[PDB]
Amino acid sequence: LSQFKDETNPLSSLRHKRRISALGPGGLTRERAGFDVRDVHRTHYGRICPVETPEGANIGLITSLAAYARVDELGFIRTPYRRVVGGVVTDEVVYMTATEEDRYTIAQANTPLEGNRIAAERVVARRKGEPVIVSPEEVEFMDVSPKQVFSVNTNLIPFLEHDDANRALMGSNMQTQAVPLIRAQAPVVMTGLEERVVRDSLAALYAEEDGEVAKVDGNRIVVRYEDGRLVEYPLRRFYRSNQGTALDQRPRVVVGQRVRKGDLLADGPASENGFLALGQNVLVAIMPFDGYNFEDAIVISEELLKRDFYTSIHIERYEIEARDTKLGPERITRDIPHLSEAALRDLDEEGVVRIGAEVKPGDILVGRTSFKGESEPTPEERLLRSIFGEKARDVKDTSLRVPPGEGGIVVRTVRLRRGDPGVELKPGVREVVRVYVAQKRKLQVGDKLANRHGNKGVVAKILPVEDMPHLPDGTPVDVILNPLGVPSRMNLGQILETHLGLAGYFLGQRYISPIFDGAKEPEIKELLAQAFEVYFGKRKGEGFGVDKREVEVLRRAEKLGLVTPGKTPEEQLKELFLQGKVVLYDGRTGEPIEGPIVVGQMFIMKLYHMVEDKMHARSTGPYSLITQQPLGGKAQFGGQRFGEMEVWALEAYGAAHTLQEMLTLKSDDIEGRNAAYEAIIKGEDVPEPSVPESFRVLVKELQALALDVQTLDEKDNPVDIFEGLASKR
Amino acid sequence: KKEVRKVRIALASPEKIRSWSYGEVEKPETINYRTLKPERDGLFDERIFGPIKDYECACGKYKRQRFEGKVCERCGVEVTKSIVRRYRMGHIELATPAAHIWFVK
Amino acid sequence: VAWELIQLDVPQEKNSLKDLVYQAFLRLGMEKTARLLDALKYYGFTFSTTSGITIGIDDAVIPEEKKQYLEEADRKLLQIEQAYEMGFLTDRERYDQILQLWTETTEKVTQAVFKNFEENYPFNPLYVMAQSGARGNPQQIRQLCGLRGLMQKPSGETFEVPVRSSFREGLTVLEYFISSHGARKGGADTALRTADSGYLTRKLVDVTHEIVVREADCGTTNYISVPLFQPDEVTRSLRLRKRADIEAGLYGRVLAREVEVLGVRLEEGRYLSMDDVHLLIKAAEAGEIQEVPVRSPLTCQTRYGVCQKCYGYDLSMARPVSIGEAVGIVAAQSIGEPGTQLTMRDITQGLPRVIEL
Amino acid sequence: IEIVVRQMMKYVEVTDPGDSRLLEGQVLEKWDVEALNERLIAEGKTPVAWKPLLMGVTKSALSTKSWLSAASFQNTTHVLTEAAIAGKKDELIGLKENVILGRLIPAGTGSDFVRFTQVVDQKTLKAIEEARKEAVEA
Amino acid sequence: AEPGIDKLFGMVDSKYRLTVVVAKRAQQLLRHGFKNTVLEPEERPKMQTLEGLFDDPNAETWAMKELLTGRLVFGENLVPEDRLQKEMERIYPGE
Amino acid sequence: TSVYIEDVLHEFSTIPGVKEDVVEIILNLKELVVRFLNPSLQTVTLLLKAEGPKEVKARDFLPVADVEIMNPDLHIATLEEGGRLNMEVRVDRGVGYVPAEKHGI
Amino acid sequence: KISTSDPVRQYL
Amino acid sequence: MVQVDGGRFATSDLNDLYRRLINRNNRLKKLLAQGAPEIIIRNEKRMLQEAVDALLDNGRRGAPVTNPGSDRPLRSLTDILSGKQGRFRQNLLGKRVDYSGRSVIVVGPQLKLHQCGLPKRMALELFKPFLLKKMEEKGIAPNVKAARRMLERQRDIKDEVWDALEEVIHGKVVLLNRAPTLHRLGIQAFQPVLVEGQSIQLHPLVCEAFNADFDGDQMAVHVPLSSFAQAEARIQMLSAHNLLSPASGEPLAKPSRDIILGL
Amino acid sequence: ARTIRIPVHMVETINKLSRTARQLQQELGREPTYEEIAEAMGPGWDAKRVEETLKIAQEPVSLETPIGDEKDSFYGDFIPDEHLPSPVDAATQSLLSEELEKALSKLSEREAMVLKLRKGLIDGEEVGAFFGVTRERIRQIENKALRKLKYHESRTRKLRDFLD
Ligand SMILES: CNC(=O)[C@@H](C)[C@H]1C(=O)/C(=C(O)/C=C/C(C)=C/[C@@H](C)[C@H]2O[C@@]3(C)O[C@H](C=C[C@@]34CO4)[C@@H]2C)C(=O)N1[C@@H]1CC[C@H](O)[C@H](C)O1
Ligand SMILES: [Mg+2]
Ligand SMILES: [Zn+2]
Ligand SMILES: [Zn+2]
Repeated sequence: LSQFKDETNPLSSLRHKRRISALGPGGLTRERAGFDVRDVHRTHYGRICPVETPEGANIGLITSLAAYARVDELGFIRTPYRRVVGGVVTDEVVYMTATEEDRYTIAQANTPLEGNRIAAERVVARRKGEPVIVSPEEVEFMDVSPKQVFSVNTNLIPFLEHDDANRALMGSNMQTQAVPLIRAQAPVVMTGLEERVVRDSLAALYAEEDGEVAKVDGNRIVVRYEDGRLVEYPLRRFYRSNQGTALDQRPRVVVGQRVRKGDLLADGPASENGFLALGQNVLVAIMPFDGYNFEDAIVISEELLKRDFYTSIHIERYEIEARDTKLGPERITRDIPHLSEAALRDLDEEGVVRIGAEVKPGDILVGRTSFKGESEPTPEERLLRSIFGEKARDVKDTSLRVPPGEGGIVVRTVRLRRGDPGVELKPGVREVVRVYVAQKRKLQVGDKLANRHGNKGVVAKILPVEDMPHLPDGTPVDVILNPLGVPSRMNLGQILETHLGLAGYFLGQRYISPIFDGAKEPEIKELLAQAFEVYFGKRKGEGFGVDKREVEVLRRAEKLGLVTPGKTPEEQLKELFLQGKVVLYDGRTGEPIEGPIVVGQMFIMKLYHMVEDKMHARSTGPYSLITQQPLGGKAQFGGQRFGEMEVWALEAYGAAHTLQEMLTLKSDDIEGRNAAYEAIIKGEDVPEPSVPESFRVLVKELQALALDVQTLDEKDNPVDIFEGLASKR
Repeated sequence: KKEVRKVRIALASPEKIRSWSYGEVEKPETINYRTLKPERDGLFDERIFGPIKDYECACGKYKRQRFEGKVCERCGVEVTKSIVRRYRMGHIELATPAAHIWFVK
Repeated sequence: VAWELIQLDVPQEKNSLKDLVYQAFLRLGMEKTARLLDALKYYGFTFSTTSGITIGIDDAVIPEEKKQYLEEADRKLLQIEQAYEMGFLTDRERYDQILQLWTETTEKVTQAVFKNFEENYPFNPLYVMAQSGARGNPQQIRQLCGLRGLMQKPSGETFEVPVRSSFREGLTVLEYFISSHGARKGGADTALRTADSGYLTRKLVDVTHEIVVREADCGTTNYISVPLFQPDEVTRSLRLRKRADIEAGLYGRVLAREVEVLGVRLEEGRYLSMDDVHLLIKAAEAGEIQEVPVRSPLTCQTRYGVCQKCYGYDLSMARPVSIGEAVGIVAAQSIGEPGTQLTMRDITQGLPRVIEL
Repeated sequence: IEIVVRQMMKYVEVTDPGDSRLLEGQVLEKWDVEALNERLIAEGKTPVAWKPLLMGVTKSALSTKSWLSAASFQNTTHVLTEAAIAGKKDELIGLKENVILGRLIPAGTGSDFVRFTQVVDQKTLKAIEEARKEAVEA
Repeated sequence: AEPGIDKLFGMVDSKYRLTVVVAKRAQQLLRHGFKNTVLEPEERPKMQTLEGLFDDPNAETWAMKELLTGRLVFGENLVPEDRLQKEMERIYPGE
Repeated sequence: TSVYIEDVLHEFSTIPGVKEDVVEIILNLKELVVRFLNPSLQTVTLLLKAEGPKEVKARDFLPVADVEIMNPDLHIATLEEGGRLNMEVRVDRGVGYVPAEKHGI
Repeated sequence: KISTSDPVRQYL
Repeated sequence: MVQVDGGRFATSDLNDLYRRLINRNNRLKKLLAQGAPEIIIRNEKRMLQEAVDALLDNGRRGAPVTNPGSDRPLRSLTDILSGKQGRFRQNLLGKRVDYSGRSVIVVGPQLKLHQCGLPKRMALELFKPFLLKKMEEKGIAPNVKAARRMLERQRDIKDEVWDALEEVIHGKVVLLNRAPTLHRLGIQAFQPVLVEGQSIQLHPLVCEAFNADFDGDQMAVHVPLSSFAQAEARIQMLSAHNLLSPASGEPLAKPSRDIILGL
Repeated sequence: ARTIRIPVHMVETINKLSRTARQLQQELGREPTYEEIAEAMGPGWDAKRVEETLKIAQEPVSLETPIGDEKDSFYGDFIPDEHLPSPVDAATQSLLSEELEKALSKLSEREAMVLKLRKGLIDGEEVGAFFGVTRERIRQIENKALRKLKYHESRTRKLRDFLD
C-alpha cells in the first residue's frame, strides 16, 4: 500500500496521496473479480470520480476520490447534498451516507434557481439510482456542485462537459504525467481550481501574516511581518524529485513590499503566478499536414525551440560502492590502471568527478579498483605484463561510467568515508559515492505532448518557421494538429478551447470556464466578435484591406456554406472568424489554404520520458546463470523478448532460418552465439546453428527424472546433441 | 554430424542410470567455506562432475589444448570448458529402493 | 488501363480506393501496384493539407428537427404516463413502452442530422470524414450533432431516462455519471475479450500448427458444395446470399467438377478469381446455380497437410497457394485477431460463442 | 475456419478391431492407413469399423501424435509418463514440436520440396561435363 | 518495391523456391570470390559514394539481378553435390 | 554565445545575493540584442561587474568601441547585499539557430 | 498419510 | 552455488533436496550396518522415499520447505519442467534475441513502404560486429579490438564511421514488431534509412497491419544475421511484397485515414 | 543443519555469539555495534571476527525464490556469468592468438619459445627456462628478440591497441 511519492509534478503526488486501493489485507477484495465492484456504482456520486480508473489490467480496483468528499467518523465517503424544504433550496449541507441517500428524492444542481426558489415545474431529480422527472414540491434534497461529482485531477479539465468520459480519463491521467518546465504558463482558459491546486498542494510559498519584504535572495525571502517579527523563508533551489523533475521556488516579490496575508512570495515548480501551470499555451492550427500528423502525430514549429518553451530539467543519480572483497578492498582513486589521462581530466578530485563537468556516455564518473581473479593470478597474462612492464598494477577497472543514454553536467556529489557522522553504511560497504547530474531537455522529435482532453501524440517533424502555416499578419502557428483525431474520439472540448483561445489571443486575456456551468457557445462567439476588431481593426488603420487570397478563400467558403452570400468581405470575414476559423496561407507557397481553418490558443503539456524511452539497443552482452538467455542490467541493455505470438508471426511466414536464429544463435545457442559473433567479425557468413542450451537444459532436466530422452538417426539409431561431454571419462 | 530427425522418451534402466553417470555422490558435502571448493566426494566433486575451469585441470598437470582429449595421471579431468561441469550426471546409489511418484501417483 | 479500373463517377471513398488497389494488383502487377500506393499516399497527404479541413464547434450542426422529434416524443411520454396513472398498463408495459419511444426517437434524430448535412452542408468537415472511408462512425456523429440517448444501469437494465444532450452542448452532470456506469462495464469486457482472444488463438495454434501445404494435387476428389441461397430469414423464401459471404466461400477456390453457367464454361480444377465468383453470383441472380462444387480442406486426403488444389489461391499474394506455406497458423491467426473486436452487439453472442463453437 | 474444424475431427472411435483393441480414439487418417493396406497389400479383410468422433479444438490438440506438442500444454507430467512407457518416436512434423528442438521449421523454406536446389552458370555447366569427358580412360 | 519481383516469382514453380535460389547464389557469389557473376560488362550492379558497387556491396541484389536474366540454372538435382564445389574453386580466383 | 560567472561552475547553480538563478539569467541574456558596425568584430566579449544593492541592467556592461547595446534597460538581475556578480558574456555574428550543444564555446 | 503420527504410533 | 553480496551466496533449490536424499540414503546404510531395529529402519526408508519424491516432484505428496524464511516449495525437477512459469513453458513465452532493439515510433510520411527510419545511434549497436569489420576494410581502424575501443565512448566517433555503417546496411533489412503480434503481418521487414535522434520512422500505410498509433506505442526491431535469414526476410517478409491480407483477398495497404480524406 | 558445512566449534561459537547479542539487546535499545559483541564474548574477540561469523551464520538464500511483485519472478535470470567468453572475448582470443602465433614463427625458436612456453604453456625462472644454454644467452635473446619484436610491432601497429 505505501509507495514512492509520484512527484513528476505536484498535482501528481497530491493525487497519489488520496488514491484508494483494493489489493490489500487480502480480507476485503483480492485479484479474483467481483466484477460488479469494479464498475462505477450509483453511490460513487461526489464520493469517487467516475473517470478515475486505469483502463487495462487492474481496471476498477483503484481510484482517487472526489471534490467535496470527506471521511466523516468511520470511513464512509459522505457526499454533500444541500437541503431543500418545499420549493425552497438552502445553503445548508448534509454529508450523507450512501444508504440514507436512497430514502430521499435528490435533484441536480443544473436546476434553474432564483435563490431559494426552484424555477421549473418538471425538473429532474433521481430517487435511488433512477433518473426521475420530479416536481418542485417533491424535491427534498439537491446536489451541491458539479465539481463534487469527480476528482481534483479531473476537475482541472476545461469543458469536461463536451468530452467523452472514456477519453477524459486519458486527460486526467495525462496530467499525472506532466513534467515541470523551466517556463511554466497557466492555460488561456482555466476551470477555476488551478489556484487551489498549487495552494493546497505545496508548490508555491505563501505569506503567513501581512507585512513587508526585507531581502529577496535567489535562495531566500526574509519577510518582515507588521507584528514586529521577520522570518527567513528558504527556497528549495534545485531539488531532486523522486522521478527526477526540478523543484525550484522562484521569488515573485521584489524588495520592500507590503504583502497581503496568503500571497505568493515564490512560485512552485510549475506555477506562473500562483496558478497551476504545466506545459504552455501555444497558438495552434488544426489542419492536416503532409503526413507529419497522420494517425496521431504532431507537427511542431522550430520557433517553439528558439524560445526556451518546451524545455525541462532532468537529474539522474548514479551511485557506486567501494566493496570489501576477500581479494582486497576496492579502492576509489583517480587511478584507472590501463590507458589514458585524457579520460582522467574531469576526474579532477582524486577519484571523484569535478562538479560542473560535462559528462558524455562512456566517461568516468567515479573510479574504483578491485582485484583481477577469483583467487589465482594469470599464467598467460603473466607473460604479457612481464614483456612490456611486469610491474603492472594487477587491479581491475570497475568504474562508474556514464550509462548509454545521457548525462549532463555534474551539479552535486556526496562521499561517505570511514568515520561515519550519523549515517547507515550497509555491511561490506566500505564507502558510497553519489553523483547528481542535471540536463536540459529541449523538445525533440522523440517526445510526446498532450492536451488535457486526451489528444495524445508524438512530435514527428520540427518545421522551420520559414514555411509552416502563417496567418495574414505574419504571425505563424506553433503546432498543427490533425483533425481526423477528433471525430472518432469524442472530445469536442478541445475544439471549444481552441476557439476561446483565439479570442484570448487578440483580446490578450485568460479565462475560467467551470466544469459544466462555464462558458457558453454564444458567449464565445461574443468574445470572438471583440477579437475580430483587434485582429482586423488594426489592419484597417495600419493601412490595408483584403488580399486576392483572402477574397479567393471567401469564394470557396460561400460555395461551402460558411458565409452568407452577398455580404461584403469585411463582413464575411467576421462571420467566418466568429465560427472560429480564419484564412491561412501555406508558408511554403504563400498561396492560401482553400477554406477557412480554425486556429487558437490551446494549452499543451509535455509528457515525462520513462526509462524505457531510452530506446534499448543491445548487440551482445551478459547471460543468465541457469537459463542461458540474454540478460541486461546496469550498462548492457538486455535483449528484447521473442514471444509465442511473435514466433507464429515468423512461422506463418516462410521465415525458417530467421526463426531458428531467434531460438539458437541469438539467445540460447551457447556454442552458437560465440561462433556467430566471431564469424560476423571476420565477415563470415554466420555458421549453421548448434543445438540450443534450452534443449540441452531440458534433456538433462528430463534425465534428472527417470525418463531417458535420446535423439535418433535416419534409421532408428543414436545421434549426438551434447557434442562430446556425455560419453564417459 | 547427422540431422536429428526423431526424439524419443523411454523409461530408465537402473543400468542406464549408471551409464549416464560419473561417480557416486555419497555425502551431503556441498562446498566448505574456507575454500570455496567442492568438499569431499559430495554433490560438487570435480571427479564426479568435472573441472571448474576453461581448458585447465584442477591441479594443473596439463593446462592447454594440445592434449585436449586426455586425463590427468594423478587426478581425473578431461577438458573442454566448464560446460562439461554443467552437462555431466552423477548418481546416488539407494540403499533399499523406492519408487517414482510420477508413476505411482 | 488506368481508366478501365477506376470509377471517376464518384467521390473516392476508402472502398472505391480499396477496390482500385485490388484491381490494379491483379491487372498490372505487384510492384506496379506499390507505386500507385505511394502515389495515392503522396497526393492524398498533400491535398489534405490544402483542403483546410478542420474541426471547429459550429461545424457539428444540430438539426432544427431535434427540438421537434424531442417534444413530439416528449408529449407522447406524457400519454404513456396518463395510461399508467389510470391502471391500463402494467408496471412493466410502461417501461418497455417508454424505451421503445426513445429507441425510435433517437434513431429518428440520427437520420435527421445526416439528412441535414446531406441536403444543406455536403461539405461539413465532420461529415466528409465519415462518408469518405476516412474517420467517423454514424453512431459517433450522433453523439455530437444529434444526441446520445440511452445508457444502461450497472447490471444491464437500460435506464428509463435518456441523455437528452449532445456533445456539442453541455452533456450535463448526470447524463455524464450514467455514461460512466456503462463505461466501466465496457472497459472490463474489452480486457476480457483481449484475454479470451489470446485464449482462442492460443488453442487454435495448438491444433493447427502441423497443418502445412506439402503436395501434389491430392487425388481424393471429395468436395464440398457452397450454398448461394439461405432458408430462413423469413420462414421460407429462397434468397441470394450476400455478396461478401459468398465471396468468402468461393474466392480463389478450385472447382471440383466443371460448371457451365451463363455462357462460359468454367473448367474443372480452375481457381476461381474474384471476377469469376462475381459471375457465379450474377448467374445465381438469373437462376442457373444453387450450389458450387469446390475443393476444400474439409475433404483433403493428405493426413498431415493440405494440398494446392484443396487450399486455393490466397497466399498473401493472389495467385495459387505456394507449396510449403504454413497454412495452419496463417489460418489460426486470421481468426484470432478479429476476435478482439468480438463485442456483444439466456442466449449467447460474440466471442463467448466462438468459444462454444 | 475449415482448416481448424477439420482438426476437431482428425479423430474417430473404434468398434471392429484388428491391431489394437476396440474402445480407442485415434487419428482418422491413421486408420485409413491400416484399412488401406490391410485390405489391399496384406490380405484378410479385417475391416476396421470406426465411428466419426467430434472432439473440441482444445482436446483435439490436448491429445496428439507427438508428445513434444502435448508436453507443452496439458499435463507435462502425464503426457511424458505415457509417451515414455510406450517408447514413442516423435517424428518431427509440425512447427511446435520441431521448434523446441531449435531445428529448422518443417514448414516454410524448411520445405523438403525445396531444401535442396542448386544453381549454375553456363560456365560451370560445361566445366562439369568436361569432368565427365575426362572419365574416358586411355 | 524490388526489381521484377513478379517476373522472378514467375520463373519458379514455388515462391519459397525462388528464395532458396537467390540465397544459395548469393552464398557462392561471395565464397568462391565475388567475380563469380554472369553479367558484369555494360549495365551491372551499382552504388553511388563512387560507382563502387561493382565490387562487394549486396550479394543477393546481384543474384536476383542475374536470375532475372536467363543465364543461371536452378534444378532439384542439376549437378552432383560434391563435384560442384571442386570445379568452382578450380575456375574462380580472388579467394 | 557563452557566459562566465566567476564563482559559478555549472549552469544549474544559484548565486547568493542574486534572486535569479544561473539558468534564468542565461535566459535573460538570450533576450539581449547587440549591434556591431563592421566585419572586424566577429566575437566580442562584453564585460560587466556590479556589487551590492543594485539592479543589473544591460546598460551596466562596460562600453566597447565598435559595439552598441540596443537593449539597455533589459533586466539581468536583482542584487540584494554582499551581492557579487562579475561575468563575461561572449557575443557573435552568425545565422539561424544554433543549440548551445552544437557549438560548445 | 502424514508421517510423524504413523511412526509415533508405530513405536509407541 | 554462487557468490551474491557481502558474501551472500545463491544456489538452485535443487541442492537442498539433493542433500536431503543423500543424508537419508547414507543414514540408512549406517543404520543397517550398526544393527537394525525394524521400526527405525522403516521410519527412515519412509523418509528416504519421500525424499526421492522431493527432487522429482514436490507437492504431489506434501510440500518440502527451506528452513523458516520462505514456506516455499523447493522447485522440484517437475516444477522445473512445468512450474508456474517453468521450462517448456517460458520456453514458449519467449527467450531474448541477441540482436534486438526497441524505441518509440513516429510517422515517416516521405518514407516508402519499402523502407523505415532507424536511429543511426541504434543501428550502431545493432550492426556493431558488421561495422567493426567494415571499419578494418577501410582506414578507420587497424583491427577489431581497435574498432571496438574506437567506439566505446560517444565523443570518439569520427564521422567516417557513420559512412561505414551507412555502407554496411546498404541492402540489408530488419524486422519491426508491434505490441500484440496478432497476425503474421505483425512483423514486417523494411530497408533501414538511418536517421537522427531517438524515434523510429515507420510508414503510414503499414500502420494498419500493426495495430499502431503514435501516442507512444513502441516497436521492437530485429536483425537477420544469416544470408539466408536475410534472403527470406527481404524476399517473403518485407513490407511492399505483402499487400493483400491472408484473411481476405482485400488489400491491407489501403489508403488509411489521411490519404482518403485528401483524395 | 546447514547447506555449507560448519565445524562443531564454529557452531558453539555462533550460539555463544547469538546468546551474547541477546544479553546486549537487553539494555541498549541499540542492536549492538560489533564492538559490544567482541567485548562481552571474551579474550580474542574483535569486530572483524564477529562481522565474519555472522556472515557465515546467514544461511544461503534460494536461487529460486518468488521475486519482485510475487507474480512469476524467479531469482536466477539476474545473475550474470564470468568464465564464459562473451563474444567480445572470443574475438579477442582469435586475433590475439593468430597475431601472437604469427610473431612466434618469424623468430628464433631458441629463447622465444622458451618464454612463450614457459609463460604461455605450463606455469609462469630465467636459468631453469633455457635448455642447455645458460642465463647470458637467455637474457641476450629474450631482451633482444622481445624488443625487435616489439619495435617492429610498433611500426606495423597491430598489437598497440591493447587487446586488454
Ligand atoms: C470465458 N468467459 C465467458 O465468456 C463465460 C463463460 C463466463 C466466465 O467464465 C467469465 C469469466 O471467467 C470472467 C471473470 C472475470 C470478470 C474475471 C476478472 C478477474 C477479470 O477482470 C478484469 C478486470 O481483468 C481480467 C480481464 C478482463 C477484466 C474484466 O476487465 C480478469 C481476467 C464470465 O464473465 N462469464 C459470463 C458470466 C455471466 C453470464 O453467465 C455470461 C453468459 O458469461
Ligand atoms: Mg496507443
Ligand atoms: Zn591434476
Ligand atoms: Zn487435397
